[PDB]
Amino acid sequence: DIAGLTPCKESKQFAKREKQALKKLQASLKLYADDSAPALAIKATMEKTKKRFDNYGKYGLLCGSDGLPHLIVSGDQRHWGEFITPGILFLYIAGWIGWVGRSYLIAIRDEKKPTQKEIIIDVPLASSLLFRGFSWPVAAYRELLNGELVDNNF
Amino acid sequence: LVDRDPIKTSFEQWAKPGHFSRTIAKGPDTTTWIWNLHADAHDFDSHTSDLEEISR
Amino acid sequence: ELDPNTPSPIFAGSTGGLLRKAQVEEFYVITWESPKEQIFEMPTGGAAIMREGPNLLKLARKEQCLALGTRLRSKYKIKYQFYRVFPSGEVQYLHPKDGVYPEKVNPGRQGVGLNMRSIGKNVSPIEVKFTGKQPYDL
Amino acid sequence: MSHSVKIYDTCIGCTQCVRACPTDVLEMIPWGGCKAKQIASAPRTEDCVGCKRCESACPTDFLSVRVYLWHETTRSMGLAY
Amino acid sequence: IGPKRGSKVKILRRESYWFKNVGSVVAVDQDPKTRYPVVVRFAKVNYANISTNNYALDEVEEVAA
Amino acid sequence: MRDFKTYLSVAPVLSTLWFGSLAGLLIEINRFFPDALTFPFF
Ligand code: CLA
Ligand code: CLA
Ligand SMILES: CC1=C(/C=C/C(C)=C/C=C/C(C)=C/C=C/C=C(C)/C=C/C=C(C)/C=C/C2=C(C)CCCC2(C)C)C(C)(C)CCC1
Ligand SMILES: CC1=C(/C=C/C(C)=C/C=C\C(C)=C/C=C/C=C(C)/C=C/C=C(C)/C=C/C2=C(C)CCCC2(C)C)C(C)(C)CCC1
Ligand SMILES: CC1=C(/C=C/C(C)=C/C=C\C(C)=C\C=C\C=C(C)\C=C\C=C(C)\C=C\C2=C(C)CCCC2(C)C)C(C)(C)CCC1
Ligand SMILES: CCCCCCCCCCCCO[C@H]1O[C@H](CO)[C@@H](O[C@H]2O[C@H](CO)[C@@H](O)[C@H](O)[C@H]2O)[C@H](O)[C@H]1O
Ligand code: SF4
Ligand code: SF4
Repeated sequence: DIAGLTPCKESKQFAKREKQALKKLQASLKLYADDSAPALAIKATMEKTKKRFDNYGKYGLLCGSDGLPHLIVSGDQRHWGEFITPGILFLYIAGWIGWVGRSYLIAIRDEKKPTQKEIIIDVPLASSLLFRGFSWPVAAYRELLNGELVDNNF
Repeated sequence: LVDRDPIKTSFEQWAKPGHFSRTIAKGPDTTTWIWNLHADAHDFDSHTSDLEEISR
Repeated sequence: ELDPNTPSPIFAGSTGGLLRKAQVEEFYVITWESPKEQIFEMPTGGAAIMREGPNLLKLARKEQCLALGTRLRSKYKIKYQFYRVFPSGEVQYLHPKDGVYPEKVNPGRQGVGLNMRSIGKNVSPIEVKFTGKQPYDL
Repeated sequence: MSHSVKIYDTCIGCTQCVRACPTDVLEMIPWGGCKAKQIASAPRTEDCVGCKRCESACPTDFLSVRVYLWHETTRSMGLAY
Repeated sequence: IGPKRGSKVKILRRESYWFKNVGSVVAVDQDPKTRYPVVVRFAKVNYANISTNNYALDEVEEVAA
Repeated sequence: MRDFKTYLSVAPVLSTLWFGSLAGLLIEINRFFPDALTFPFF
C-alpha cells in the first residue's frame, strides 16, 4: 500500500523469489533417496519455507523492489502489529526482568553480614519475588512514582 | 582458616566470604575478585608456602 | 685499577653498573657491615660474597644502591650506608647528615605540605595569570 | 613542584602504613598534635624519581601522586645515561 | 550518652569517597583541641583496598541535623 | 519445605542452566511457530 508495493495478494518480484532461489533447492536432479529414509531437503526445509505458497498467512506485508517485505508500522491500512503488538510485548517482558532486578536486590542490605550474598543466589531467579511482574497490574506505573521509590528516596 | 580443624572437621567449607591473600576478599564487597578466582586460580605463591601438595 | 687495589665487595665481571655518565657527572656509592662470609643478590644482575674491609661497593645511581635493603634488610644488620661521590668532593652529604632511618625525630628540614591553601575545595582552578608580584613561586 | 604530588592525609602515622619509595621521603616530623604525631607530606624532594609507590599504601584520601613534576632532571628519570 | 556522639552522619567535602552518603561513626573526639577528630565507617569500600576514614566536625554537615 | 520470605541458594553459573534451557525452550516456540516477523494473537 505505502512506499514499497502491495502485500502478497500481488507482488510479482516477490513471486520470482519464491521460485528461483528456493526451488533450485532443486538443482539435484536426483541425489539418492528414491525411497531412502534420511536426506531431507526433499521434504520440507523447502516445503517448510515453501508450502509457504501464495500464502504465508497473508499479513499484508509491503514488499519493495526485489520484493523482500518492508515494515512500515505507522498504525494504518493494515500494519499495526509489527512493532506495538511485539512492542508492548518487549516492554512488558523486560521491566518484569528488572522490576525483579529492583527486587532480588531491594530485599537485601540488612539482617546480618550481607556483603556478597549475590555471588550465590538466595532464591534462584528470586523464585519468591518471581511473579511480582505478572503480579504487576499497574504497579510501578503508580507505586514507583508515588511512595517507596518516592522522591524522598530520590 | 578454619573453618576449623585441623583435625576435627569433615564438615566441608561451603559458606563464609573469601580465601586468597589475607586481608582477603574482606567482608566489604567488590567485583575485581571475580576475575581474580578464575585468573591465577592455578598459581603457587598461595595454597601453601610449601611445595609438597602442588606437585600432588 | 690495581697499583692501588683497595677492594671489599666481591663480584668478578658484569655488563651491569657504572658507565660513562658517572665520571662526566655524578657518582653515588653504598657501604655496609656484616658477620661471616655470605653470598648476596646484587643490583644489575649477577651475585657474589662479603667478609669485610669497608664493605664499600660503588653504584651508578642511588635508587640502585638502597635496594641493598629492600632485600638487604631481609638478611640481618643495622648499618648500611650510601653517600655521594663527585668528580671532586662534596655538598650533598647523602646518608651522612643527622640521625638515620626515615621514621624518627630530631629536626624537620623541608617538606611542608599545603601549598597556599590545603586540599580543600580546589574546585577553584588556576588563579592569577602568573604575574611578577603575587606569592606564587612555591 | 618541582615535585608536587600530594599524598598528604591526616594521620601521617607510619606504622603498618607506608615506607616504600627510593630515598625521597625522610619524614617523621611531628607537628604539635596529629595522633601518632608524625605529619606533613615530604622532606627535601630534590633527589629521586616519580613513583606513586608513594601512596599505593598509607592514605592520601583525595589524590595520591604520580608523575606531575614536568620540570624534570635526569637523576630524575634513571636515564641521563 | 545524653546528647549525640556517633549515631548517623553524612559526609560533605567532595574528595571523600562516600561523600554525600551516610554511614556509621565511632569514638568521636572529646577535648576542646584539634581539627581532624571523628572516625566514620560504612559497608562500601572505595578506591583503596582498605577504607575506614577520619573526617572532622568543621562540616559533618550532617544536615537536618 | 520452602514457605514465606526467601529460600535456599545456588551456584556461580546456574546461568548455564538458564541460558541453556529456559531460553532453550524458545527455539521450542521458534518451531511450534517455525516462524515470526509479526504474529497472530489469542
Ligand atoms: C537487574 C538490573 C539492572 C537494572 C534494573 C539496570 C538498569 C539500568 N541500567 Mg544497567 N546493568 C546491569 C543490570 C541492571 N541495569 C548489569 C548487570 C550491567 C553490566 C555491568 C549493567 C551495565 C549498564 C550500563 C553500561 C549502563 C547501564 C545503564 C542502566 C540504566 C539504563 C537502562 C539501559 O538502557 O541499560 C540496559 C541494561 C543493561 C545493559 C544491563 C544488562 C544486565 C541485565 C540483563 C540484568 C538482568 C538481571 C540479572 C540477571 C540479575 C539477576 C536476577 C536476580 C534477581 C536473581 C538503567 C537504570 C545505563 C545508564 O547508566 O543510564 C541510566 C548505562 O548505559 N547498565
Ligand atoms: C604446559 C602448560 C600450561 C600449563 C599447565 C600452564 C599453567 C599455568 N599457567 Mg600458563 N601458559 C602456557 C601453558 C601452560 N600454563 C602457555 C603456552 C602460555 C603462553 C600463552 C602461558 C602464559 C601464561 C601466563 C601469562 C600466565 C600463566 C599462568 C599459569 C598458571 C595459572 C593458571 C590459571 O589460573 O588458568 C588461567 C586460565 C584462565 C583464567 C581461563 C581463561 C582462558 C581464556 C583466555 C580463553 C581463551 C580463548 C578461547 C578461544 C576462549 C574459549 C572459547 C570461547 C570463545 C567460548 C598455571 C600454573 C599465570 C600465572 O600467574 O602463573 C602463576 C599467568 O597468567 N600462563
Ligand atoms: C524475541 C522478542 C521478544 C523478547 C524480548 C526480550 C524479553 C528480550 C531479550 C533479550 C535481552 C533482554 C537481551 C539483553 C542483553 C543484555 C546485554 C547484552 C547487556 C550487556 C551489557 C554490556 C554490553 C555492558 C558493557 C559495559 C559495561 C558493563 C558498562 C560500561 C563498560 C562496558 C561497555 C564494557 C519480544 C516478544 C518481547 C519482542 C519481539 C522479539
Ligand atoms: C508513540 C511512538 C513513539 C513515541 C516516542 C516518544 C515521544 C518517546 C519519548 C519517550 C520518553 C520521553 C521516554 C522517557 C520517559 C521518562 C522516564 C523517566 C522513563 C522511565 C523510567 C524509569 C524510571 C523506568 C524504571 C524501571 C522500570 C519501570 C523497570 C524496572 C526498574 C527500572 C529502573 C528498569 C516512538 C518514538 C517510540 C516511535 C513510534 C511510536
Ligand atoms: C563435547 C565437549 C566439548 C565441546 C564443547 C562445545 C563445542 C560446546 C559448544 C556449545 C555451543 C556452541 C553452544 C551454543 C549455543 C548457542 C545457542 C543456544 C544459540 C542461541 C540461541 C537462542 C535461543 C537465541 C535466540 C534469539 C532469537 C530468537 C533471535 C535473536 C535473539 C535471541 C538471541 C534471543 C569439549 C571439546 C569442550 C570438551 C568437553 C565436552
Ligand atoms: C610431619 C610433620 C609436619 C606436619 C606439620 C603440622 C601441620 C599439620 C597439618 C598438615 C600439613 C598442613 O597442610 C597440608 O595438609 C593439609 C591437610 O591437613 C592439606 O590441605 C589443607 O591444608 C592447608 C594448610 O596447609 C589449607 O590451607 C588448605 O586449604 C587445605 O586443603 C594441604 O595440602 C597441605 O599443605
Ligand atoms: S602513612 Fe601515608 S601520613 Fe599516612 S598518609 Fe601520609 S605518608 Fe604517612
Ligand atoms: S612517590 Fe615520589 S617521592 Fe615518593 S618515593 Fe615515589 S618517587 Fe619518590
